[PDB]
Amino acid sequence: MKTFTAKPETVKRDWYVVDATGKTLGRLATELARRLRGKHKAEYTPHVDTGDYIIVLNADKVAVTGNKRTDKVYYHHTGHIGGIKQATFEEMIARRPERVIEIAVKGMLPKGPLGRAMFRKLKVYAGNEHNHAAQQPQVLDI
Amino acid sequence: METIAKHRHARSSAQKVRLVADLIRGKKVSQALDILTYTNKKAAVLVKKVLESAIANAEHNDGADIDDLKVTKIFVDEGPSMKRIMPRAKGRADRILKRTSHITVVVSDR
Amino acid sequence: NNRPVYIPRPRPPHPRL
Amino acid sequence: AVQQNKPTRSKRGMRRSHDALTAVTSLSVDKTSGEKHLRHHITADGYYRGRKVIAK
Amino acid sequence: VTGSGKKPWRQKGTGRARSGSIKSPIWRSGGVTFAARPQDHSQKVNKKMYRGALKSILSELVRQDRLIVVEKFSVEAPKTKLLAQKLKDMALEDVLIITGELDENLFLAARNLHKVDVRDATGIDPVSLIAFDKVVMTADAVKQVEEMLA
Amino acid sequence: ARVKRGVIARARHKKILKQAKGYYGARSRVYRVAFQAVIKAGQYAYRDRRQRKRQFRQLWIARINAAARQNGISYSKFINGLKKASVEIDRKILADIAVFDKVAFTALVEKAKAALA
Amino acid sequence: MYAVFQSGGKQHRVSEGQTVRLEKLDIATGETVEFAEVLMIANGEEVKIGVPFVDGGVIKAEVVAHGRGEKVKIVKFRRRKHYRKQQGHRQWFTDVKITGISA
RNA sequence: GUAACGGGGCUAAACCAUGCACCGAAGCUGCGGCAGCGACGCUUAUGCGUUGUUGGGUAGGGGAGCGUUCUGUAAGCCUGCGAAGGUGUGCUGUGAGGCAUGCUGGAGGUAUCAGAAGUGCGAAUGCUGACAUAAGUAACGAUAAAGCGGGUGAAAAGCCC
RNA sequence: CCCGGCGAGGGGAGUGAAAAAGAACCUGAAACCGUGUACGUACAAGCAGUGGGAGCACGCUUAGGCGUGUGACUGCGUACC
Repeated sequence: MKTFTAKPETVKRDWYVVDATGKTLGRLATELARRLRGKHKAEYTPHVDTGDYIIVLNADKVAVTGNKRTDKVYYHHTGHIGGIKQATFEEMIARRPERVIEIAVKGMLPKGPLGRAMFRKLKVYAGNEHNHAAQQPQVLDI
Repeated sequence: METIAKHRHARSSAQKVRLVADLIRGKKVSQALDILTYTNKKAAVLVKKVLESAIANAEHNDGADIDDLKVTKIFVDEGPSMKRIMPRAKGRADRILKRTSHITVVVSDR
Repeated sequence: NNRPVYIPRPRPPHPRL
Repeated sequence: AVQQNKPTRSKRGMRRSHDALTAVTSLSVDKTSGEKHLRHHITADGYYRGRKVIAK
Repeated sequence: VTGSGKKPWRQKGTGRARSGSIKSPIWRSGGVTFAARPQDHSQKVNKKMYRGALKSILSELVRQDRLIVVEKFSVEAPKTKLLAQKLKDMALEDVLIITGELDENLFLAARNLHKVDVRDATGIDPVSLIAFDKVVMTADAVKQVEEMLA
Repeated sequence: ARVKRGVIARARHKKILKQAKGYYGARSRVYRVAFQAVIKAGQYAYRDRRQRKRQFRQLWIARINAAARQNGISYSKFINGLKKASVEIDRKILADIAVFDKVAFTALVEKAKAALA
Repeated sequence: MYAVFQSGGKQHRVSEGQTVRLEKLDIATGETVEFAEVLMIANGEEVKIGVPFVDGGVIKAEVVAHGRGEKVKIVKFRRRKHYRKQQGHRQWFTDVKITGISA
């Protein structure tokens, strides 16, 4: 008969902490995307945000193999006459280290209001200190 | 109690009289009366006459004590349109629609 | 309700030769 | 200088939304005659600020 | 169609569809692409087919017992009441009286009433025979019909 | 014999309009435009009568993969173990079991592992 | 108290005392139907099939309805090829009530 | 405007050899429902305890059907405790359709089988009537020019002095 | 009889089977224009639909869905001749 469909109101969202020190950028981002989409839960629903909240620390310590650290160019356009700007991985880390992780996770995630809601759960902090201790965010070994 | 009142075949256009009707929609009789009196529109007096007719009907043909009366349902509707031919340039002929509107005011105590 | 009897001749087309 | 396609009643209503007027909501009662009049305007009978101003 | 062969408007330049005359079928007050004409709907039926159909309908009537053969059937006076009684006593309402020799008394009696009709032996039609529920036959009429059928 | 077709035309138009009822804009008001919607709606329904099977198969596979990875085994290995154990259960009932009863899915996974090893 | 059985090529998850709409069967409307092909019998303790169709399990159910499914319209249309086809369908169903589950 | 992996991103998530698993179509298989074609065991103007197969389709060819005006059936039947049209609903048939009814209506309609079409509209820069669109936008028709006071009138800048 | 401007129209009364049969007058649909009700919508992009789909508003036997309206989100989906 009718297959089970998780109801958004009765969804249990847990808090996890993932360390970005000595971690491959893409391999961490894909795991974060899986956690956000809730593919690890037995009650996964494509049209419901059944994922969990993850707090990423030490984002500036994320490592990229090879020469990507110098030859990885994050382009973007401002929608203007010639507003195309290119920033290398080192420049992005120097300016703000959380944005590289945020962009990677956003690219991993699907597009749409549901994807934006899934991305909304991410809280990336450059340092090792977080202000979400009140939610009992037990660390995740990954 | 319905105590309906309407003025069919009104010259004013419905599109321009709905603006005045919305101002008094759902307000007390006295407030609507003064708003229509001090509104700077021909439709203002056009609908004030209908409101006066409705309140007089309530006074005479129905229960007295107009004090506890409210304009519950009021709506403006288009009416029959008269065709007029206006000469234009290059010998072209266009048709002018003299639009008329039907205005209905329903006042009830509750 | 008479259909427009006279219709002006179309504006000459721009030279496209 | 002409429309490619007919706009819809939804867009028409959205455009007309801002055409609605606003009530004065500033009816002032004369101190002496106790008559309603526009603020900073003389009454119909010709009374303003209690004293008469039109003498007619 | 009354009108004019003049084109409603010049063939080119106008911002309207091409037209040749107001009498066009796709125009109001005039048209009809294929107007009907006075035609004869008469259908050629061979004498053999007519005789075969008449014999078949008579055989069907006899098999269903709807055909009745009686002796001289006449009315003394041209009064419809006498015919009505002579039919009611015999228990027949919708019946065709076929007589070898037509009698004015019976003809006048049956002219007004619709449930009862009178025809000569020569003047018989399969449509009438099928339409009438019952048929009463006289001996002379039966002999004449048989001789004609051969 | 002149025959007027107004009644038949109105009946067909009403049928089309009631079929198209609930659409946005003129698609639910104009017969000429509503007719396109009903044909497109029928084409979409025909496509979806097939797409639904594969989409539900996708959802069930995702649920089974989630449950298996939570229990400590991959979806492919779990299915291979089931096939080696000769179990004809399907993805729908497997996903229902995984969603509702965890002990049953644990039994399934352990039997599949025993068959595989 | 639930069990899984295959009747019309598809497995149905049914518990005690609930009715299930399944594919039509050449059976009377008031005669108990026996299904010896059961995949799992579930209780507080779980027993699984080492071989298909358990060992002695059986499902006892009573037919309730023998009607047809909801109306579904099949519309086939080819764009710009002057082709359209109409067709309707109502799949038959034989609703049954699961009254008894064996071990 | 990055723009010559789809992107994220990947140092294996890049390429060669092998293997074991899974996803993967309207493809096959399992079930039910419908129609054509050939056979044999039988029904013999028709069901099949059946069997194998076919069922994408434009132009085109063949077959079977739904809808309406009128005529015979039909001076028979429904119908002022409510016909036709209009308007929503529930069933029903692979379908054009059919049945009953909530409300308006007010006096016509018509079962089954046959006969003829001015017999089915979504387009032809189609025709007739109406209503939207632009839009409450341009414009309110020589840049010789109106103001005050009194009068009538419900209302006066344009009416009278 | 009353409102209204000794108007127009409307509201009461009466005639009338029926006055949403009132002369702009048999039956009175559509495009088009509003009111009230329930839902959705002000961070979300594209033939505006289909499959799934939580919630809300209305009645039911039973106390679970079922009948209707709405429908956030999600895969697919570039009108007709």
